[PDB]
Amino acid sequence: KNIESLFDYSAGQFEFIDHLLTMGVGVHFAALIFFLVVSQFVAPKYRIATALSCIVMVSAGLILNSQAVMWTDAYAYVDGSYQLQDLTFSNGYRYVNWMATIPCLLLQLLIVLNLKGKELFSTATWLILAAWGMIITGYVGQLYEVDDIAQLMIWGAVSTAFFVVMNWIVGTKIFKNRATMLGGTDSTITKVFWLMMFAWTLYPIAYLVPAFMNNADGVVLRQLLFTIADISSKVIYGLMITYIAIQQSAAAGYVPAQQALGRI
Ligand SMILES: *C/C=C(C)/C=C/C=C(C)/C=C/C1=C(C)CCCC1(C)C
Ligand SMILES: CCCCCCCC/C=C\CCCCCCCC(=O)O
Ligand SMILES: [Cl-]
Ligand SMILES: [Cl-]
Repeated sequence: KNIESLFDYSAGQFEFIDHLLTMGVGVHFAALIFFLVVSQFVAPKYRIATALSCIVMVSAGLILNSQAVMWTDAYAYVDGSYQLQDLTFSNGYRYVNWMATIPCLLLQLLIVLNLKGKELFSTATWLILAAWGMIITGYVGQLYEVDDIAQLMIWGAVSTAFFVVMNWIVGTKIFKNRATMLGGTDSTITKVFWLMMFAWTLYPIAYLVPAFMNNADGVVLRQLLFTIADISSKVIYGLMITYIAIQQSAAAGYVPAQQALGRI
């Protein structure tokens, strides 16, 4: 049901996608160790924001690892090209993983925005419901990326509605709570918003690839887009969230944070 299954791949195409996914694994697990060691410099009220980046690194890292092994399982070099065998490859498992990872990305944002208690719980609940609506309708949509492009488009429009409303909640909370933020991170959090708008928008672009480039090179392009998007939305994002967490920790008087920033 996925366009990947439609084509044979050149050694070049096949190896590049393998390398993309493998590099993706390496980057996320390398970052995991960074987030782990810096977590001790985060104040208690923000420390979970950095823990969530650890959780996202392993979750994303595992899905990329799974995709890479699925990729090599599904194809074998036969008569001069990589051809589909008995096992299958699908991006559908990425969608399932987003059900977990996207709530984590959203929660660590709410934490460094200094949201608490009732507002935190209510905002998280609405954000996660919006995200799940987006992910589920998008998942259904890509089931038709071969059989019914029109259906892919309509489910994609519905998904985009959830996406836009989710982003509006995000932007509203960010620009409203920006003033509460310490250590100059009121400025930093603005860049985080735009990083999110940019990186997360790469995913619906990848989703539309079967509509504007239905060939083996389109398959490569989609994995390339996912790689840019994953690294930007999880790793670079997590680094900014953790920076913001440490800076606010220091400004709030957390001594290990102050000491850590002092060494650099
Ligand atoms: C780390 C993974 C992330 C941040 C994934 C984000 C995914 C999206 C923003 C997905 C968006 C979609 C649309 C807005 C329309 C097409 C269907 C989706 C689900 C790909
Ligand atoms: C934050 C950005 C992260 C970027 C991650 C991607 C790094 C590698 C990117 C690709 C370089 C272009 C490779 C050339 C493609 C050759 C075409 C092919 O062989 O199929
Ligand atoms: Cl604290
Ligand atoms: Cl993920």
